[PDB]
Amino acid sequence: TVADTRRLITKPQNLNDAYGPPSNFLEIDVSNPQTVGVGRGRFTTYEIRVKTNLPIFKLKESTVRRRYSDFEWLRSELERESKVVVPPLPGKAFLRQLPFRGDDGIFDDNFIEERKQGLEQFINKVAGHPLAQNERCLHMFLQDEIIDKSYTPSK
Amino acid sequence: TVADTRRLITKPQNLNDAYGPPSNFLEIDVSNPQTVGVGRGRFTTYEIRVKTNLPIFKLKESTVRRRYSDFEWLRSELERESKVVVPPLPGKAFLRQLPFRGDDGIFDDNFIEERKQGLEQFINKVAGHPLAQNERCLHMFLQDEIIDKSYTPSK
Amino acid sequence: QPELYLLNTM
Amino acid sequence: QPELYLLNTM
Amino acid sequence: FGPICEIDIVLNDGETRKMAEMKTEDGKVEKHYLFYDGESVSGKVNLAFKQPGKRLEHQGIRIEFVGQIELFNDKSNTHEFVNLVKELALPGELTQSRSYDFEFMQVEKPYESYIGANVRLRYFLKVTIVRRLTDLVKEYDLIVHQLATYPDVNNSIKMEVGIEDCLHIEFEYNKSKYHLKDVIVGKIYFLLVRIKIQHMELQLIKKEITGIGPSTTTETETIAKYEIMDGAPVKGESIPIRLFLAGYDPTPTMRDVNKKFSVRYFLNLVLVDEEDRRYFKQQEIILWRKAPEK
Amino acid sequence: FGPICEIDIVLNDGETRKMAEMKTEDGKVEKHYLFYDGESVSGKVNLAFKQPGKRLEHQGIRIEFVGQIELFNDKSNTHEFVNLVKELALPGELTQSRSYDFEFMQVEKPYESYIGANVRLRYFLKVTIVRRLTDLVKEYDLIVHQLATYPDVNNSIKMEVGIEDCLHIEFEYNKSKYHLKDVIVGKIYFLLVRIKIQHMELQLIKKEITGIGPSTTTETETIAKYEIMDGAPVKGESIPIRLFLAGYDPTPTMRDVNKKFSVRYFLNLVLVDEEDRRYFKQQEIILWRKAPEK
Amino acid sequence: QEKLLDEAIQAVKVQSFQMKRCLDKNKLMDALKHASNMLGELRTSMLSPKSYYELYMAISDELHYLEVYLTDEFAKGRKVADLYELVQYAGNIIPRLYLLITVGVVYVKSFPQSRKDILKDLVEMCRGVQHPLRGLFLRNYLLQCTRNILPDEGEPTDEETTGDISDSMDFVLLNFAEMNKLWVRMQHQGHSRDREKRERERQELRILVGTNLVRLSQLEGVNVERYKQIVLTGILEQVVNCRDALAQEYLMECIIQVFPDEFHLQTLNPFLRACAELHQNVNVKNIIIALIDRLALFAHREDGPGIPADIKLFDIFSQQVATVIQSRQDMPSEDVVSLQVSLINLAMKCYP
Amino acid sequence: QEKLLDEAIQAVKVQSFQMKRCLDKNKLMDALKHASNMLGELRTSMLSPKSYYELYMAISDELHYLEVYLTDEFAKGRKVADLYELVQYAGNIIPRLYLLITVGVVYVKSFPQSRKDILKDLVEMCRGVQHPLRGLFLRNYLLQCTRNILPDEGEPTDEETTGDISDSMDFVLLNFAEMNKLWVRMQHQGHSRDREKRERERQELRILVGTNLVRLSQLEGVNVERYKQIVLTGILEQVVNCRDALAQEYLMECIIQVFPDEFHLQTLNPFLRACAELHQNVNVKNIIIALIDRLALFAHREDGPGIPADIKLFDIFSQQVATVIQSRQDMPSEDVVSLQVSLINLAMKCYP
Repeated sequence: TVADTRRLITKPQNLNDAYGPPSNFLEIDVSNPQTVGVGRGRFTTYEIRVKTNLPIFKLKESTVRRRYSDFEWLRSELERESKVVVPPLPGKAFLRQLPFRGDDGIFDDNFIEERKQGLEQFINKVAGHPLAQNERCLHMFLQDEIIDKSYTPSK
Repeated sequence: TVADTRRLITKPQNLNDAYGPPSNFLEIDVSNPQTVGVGRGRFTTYEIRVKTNLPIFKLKESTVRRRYSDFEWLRSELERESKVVVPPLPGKAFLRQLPFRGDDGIFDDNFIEERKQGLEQFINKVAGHPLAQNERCLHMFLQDEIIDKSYTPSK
Repeated sequence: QPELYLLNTM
Repeated sequence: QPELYLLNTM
Repeated sequence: FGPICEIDIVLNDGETRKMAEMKTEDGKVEKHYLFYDGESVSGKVNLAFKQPGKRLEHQGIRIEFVGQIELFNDKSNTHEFVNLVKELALPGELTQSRSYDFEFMQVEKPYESYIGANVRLRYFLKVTIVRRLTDLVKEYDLIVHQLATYPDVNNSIKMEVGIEDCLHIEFEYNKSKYHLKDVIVGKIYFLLVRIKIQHMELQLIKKEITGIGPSTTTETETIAKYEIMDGAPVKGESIPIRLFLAGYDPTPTMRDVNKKFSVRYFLNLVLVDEEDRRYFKQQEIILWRKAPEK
Repeated sequence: FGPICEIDIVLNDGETRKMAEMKTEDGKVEKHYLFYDGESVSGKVNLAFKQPGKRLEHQGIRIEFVGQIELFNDKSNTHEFVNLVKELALPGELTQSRSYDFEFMQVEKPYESYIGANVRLRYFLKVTIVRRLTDLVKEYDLIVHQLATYPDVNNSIKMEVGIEDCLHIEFEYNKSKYHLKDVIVGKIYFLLVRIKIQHMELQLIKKEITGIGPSTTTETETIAKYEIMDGAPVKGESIPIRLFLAGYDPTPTMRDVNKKFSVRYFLNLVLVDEEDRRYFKQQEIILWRKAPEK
Repeated sequence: QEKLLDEAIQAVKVQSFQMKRCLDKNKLMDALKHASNMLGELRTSMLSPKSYYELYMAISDELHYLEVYLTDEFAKGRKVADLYELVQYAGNIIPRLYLLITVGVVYVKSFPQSRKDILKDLVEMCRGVQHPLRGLFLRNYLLQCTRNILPDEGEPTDEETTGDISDSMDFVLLNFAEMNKLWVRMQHQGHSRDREKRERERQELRILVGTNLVRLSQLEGVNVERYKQIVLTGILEQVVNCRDALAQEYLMECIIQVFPDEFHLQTLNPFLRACAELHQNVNVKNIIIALIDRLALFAHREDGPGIPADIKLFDIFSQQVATVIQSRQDMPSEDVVSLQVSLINLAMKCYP
Repeated sequence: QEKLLDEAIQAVKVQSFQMKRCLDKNKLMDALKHASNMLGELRTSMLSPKSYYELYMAISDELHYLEVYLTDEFAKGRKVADLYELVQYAGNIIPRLYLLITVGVVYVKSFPQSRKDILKDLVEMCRGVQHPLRGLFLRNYLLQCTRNILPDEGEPTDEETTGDISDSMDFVLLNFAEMNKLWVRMQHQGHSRDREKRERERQELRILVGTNLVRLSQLEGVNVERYKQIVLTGILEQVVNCRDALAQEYLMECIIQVFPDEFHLQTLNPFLRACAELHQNVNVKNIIIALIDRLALFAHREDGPGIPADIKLFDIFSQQVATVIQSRQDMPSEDVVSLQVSLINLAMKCYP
């Protein structure tokens, strides 16, 4: 004997499992930024489009509109109940709200684009996380059309 | 075997040695005390009679007259050359020479008797001693008729 | 910095 | 007090 | 001037006897003679006298066989578990060079030599020429290896672990006790995979625990990182493991040596997802120095 | 109150093992267990806990086998030639009674136990419960005897001695080396007798020499006075000697034990003349403990 | 970008130069360290499929100078034992496995007695493979390494040398099933919007897959009975089990083209019943036409026995094509007629 | 003084009380410690030989009760070995050796195989003693102990018993030489002014000397043939070589009395040449007359062979006596005639 070729013996993989589509599908797109209101009320909302095949998510496909405050509320709820180290948001830019800047302020396009990517960055990390998927706040955010802030945090 | 009866083997004793007289004969008698002189000169002498069969003594029998000073001279010579711890003499009694005592002084009989025994005591110890028999002073004392104090101590 | 989750026995 | 003389070899 | 005298030890079997190596600090490698529990240590102490004309006044020469455990490099915290003495010379002089025979009969050496972070265990011969104010001392280091035989009981490790409704796996390693040049033959079987796994690796981890009771310091060092999977499995998939321990040159597992320190090894299985989150399961394995036939 | 805890040692072979006796100061006789070079010492340390309700806080329990040489009753002048340790407990507590096993494997005991004037050599087990200010310590004494076989060379002592032209004799003792229950078979042969001999006797003399170099103290003790002649011999006479050493219970000859002390025996032949002058010749004999078959 | 590639090939040529430098100077482990750092260059993956492929082929060609060096060394007797353990010290799985294949084939050449054991080990340990790109290129390296030395029937059979044609067949079918799995897995990795890019890349790699069949075909052991009993049973098991269409169709035409009609004739009803269960989105028509064309050139191919009378091709093919049409749901009737045209041509040319 | 004597006899009676107390309670070693205490009393020098004799006889007769006591215990099976070392524990040589003799004879009875060895041992172990009085008293204990256990013609020839007549003869010749040596040394010991005390003392111990010959005479094994060749030849060399007069005369009188005419007729003339060299200072007339008296009772003795005619006894003694007279220096003429008278009576009655 010239080569140690030892392996433990394996169970043949069932052909449904082997070929059938994987059970870890989860993609969330942050897209289509839009102003809502006029004058001092104005704020931007984004489309949070979900596609999945994980049983925990109660809709395989969903689309909802979200505000940057909502993203802060999600992160804030997860920091309390979850005990998950939550990733950072792309940041509240307060001084952009101040008037007579050299850009469009809170509605600057290089800003909204860069923020939009950060939210996509954030939500895919959070939503992929195992301990995060249990918590009611994440589903509330992704798949209820409006968030109910006066809620009792479960799961 | 019930008793350990081990001895080394011995040489038979030759019958001349076994019966013939022993070779350690030595007896010295101090006897016959006598005044010599008149008045202030007077002193007592004793007879020192020797009988022996030791080869070292040049006469088998001898008789000489000795004074107590002679006994002191013998003891004094032996203390120098011999390195023998010499026994004590019966003692110079100086105050017996003083006049108008309640006894005959130096010529008291209880004194002369007691001294005489002490000298016999002394001379038999000294003369029996092995290291003492070598020294010329002992033979000079016992077997020369007069002692030669101006001598060179030999042996 | 990088999350570390212990795998539990079933 | 009592004299002690070592015996020499011959 | 220099030194008046130089102490040199020369073992009786200094030609034929096998040596062994020791990894010390900053990657240095020392080489000392190899000994085993039960062996006799014997040889010659040779004193080279260097200053001709001068004389060396001493109050005795001795040689000691010493085995001890040093903690935190703290001289006050050294502990001798074996000490044997052979007095070589009484108080006297030395005008010229001289040698002295010594033999320590069938010497007990209960532990294996080890140099760690907060622990050293070493054997040595210590020659001591005692002088009025300052002793001339010469240490002479030795390695002791502790051998063992194939174990009576050796069960495979097999375990179903996971994160609930996310990842279930069954890992299996073929033994609990592996010799120093042994091989981890194993497999990872996937029962449920609802996370996105980038890669998986087996790690070999060496913990060195020092102290007594609440006084406990653990020094961990990740000896091997060994990739075993590259990409996402699905359920029903088996991944083979063949990790040759010869490659990493570890020490034996050493458990409560003199009630002072442990040195333990662990197989840390680690999966890493697409967002770099890191799922793991540690399993202690015992290592042991195999006795070669002879 | 009393003591909080009492230490008691009980050897595993405490029923079957043979004991031996030791003459100490003022004629006292102790009895301890008997051991031999090479034997293993093993047993149990039993801690009787006496104060129920109370607790004993310690910083570790150990047991030591100790063999040492004590000089002039001076604690600073004790010298340990054998020391072995078994740690029994780590720092902790004791609320109730507990025992601990110990074994010292094949223990080296190079010397025989001896209690003299300026020297003691003793072996013992020393249990030590370490406490904050004052250790609880229990010593447990053992006797070690050193055995030997019939010697290779054993020549008779034979010697012509005397005073020139006064006394010549030839004495002969059948051996140079006698065991402890042996017999001096000898003879005195007279070649020349020109002194007057009252009596003759053989004496057994035990010298105990302590110290190093010029530091030397000899303690002499005349163990036996044994009359062998009564009266004047003449030349050609032989006097037999048969002196049973069993009667006087001596120790073995012990020569430069650890370069610290000797214990030597001498046969002092003494003749005494009519004026009490005393002629003698000393001769060293070696004593040795005979090994009984088994 | 395309720069990554030139910079990479530069660094590669550097490490493989210092590698071959160390191999001529005969200090082996230093050469293996440069070879290892060079293969580290393969740890970048952003390369285009084409670009990465060139870097792969470049490195394979340099490794050939090493393989002949080793082959010679072993033929010279200078063999160092336990090479797998020493090489497993390389911290990553990639150096280990490149080393294992390289040394494996050297041992097989030098130790034909070890051939069965080495192959069984390599085939079993490759189940570790999970990543599509590196796995594909590795198993390609496998396929080229296994070009000739696999067991065969007209081969000297030293009872130290273990392994037969059946073992070679099991070898290639297993490595195939694993590689095809990863390759189909390539369909869904990455975002769903790279599907045309993905399918283009896979189409590029289809030849990699077909090369396995080429390897299966040079196998002298392929008799009609092994073809009947082993080969088609394995392939049809994966095919029916994979229920995909692009791969199945490519592989099945490559089969059609490759094997001799003698084998196909003995295995027609299994092959055509298998053909009938295939996916609905398949243009089975173009396949069937290709089939008709091959049997037509086979009918009028002379220097042959002609059509055995027991072989009622027309009744067989008629009933199976019929079954295929039932299995088809959306057939353009024009397609049915395009097939009817070839059905004419066949009946016309084989039995006027 | 006689007081010394009385204090000793009281302490003796006290100690002999402690003997019987210990003999009752079986405390042998305690009795023997007191036995040692009695012998400490023997260290005195002030007592007379008679006084020592009386005290000795007291201690000896009581010690026999101890001896028979011990002999009985041993006769009871309670045999203790290792006695030789233990008896050496006594500080004084006298208790040790007294113990050796006492237990030795016990071993002889209980172990007849040891008889020869033990007797040769005891005779040889007597070299320890050198003092005339205590040695004598020891050898008296010896003579009474060996009075009966010595080999002889009327002993059982038991193949366990050891020792012969030759051993007895060697034993007694040795004891003779030893006793005369010590005894003669007593002549010159002390001062020459005790000549009458010494000779009186000698007269006192003379019986001690004669008891040995008495012991020789009860010996049946004392036959005429051993007497002729070996026994008398041996005795006459020591006797003639002691060259004394008091001893020679006493022993010779004991001779006259002790031997039979059976011995004398075969050994007169060897014995008479021995008679002729003797020391000058001795009275020989009294010797000769005693001889004459015994041969006279033989001449007129009936139921006996008488004098063979070939051995002309009278002419022999006449010629030897003549030579002896020549050897005599100035012996009174009246004495010569007193001898002539017995020569007359004899020639008349033995050769009428």
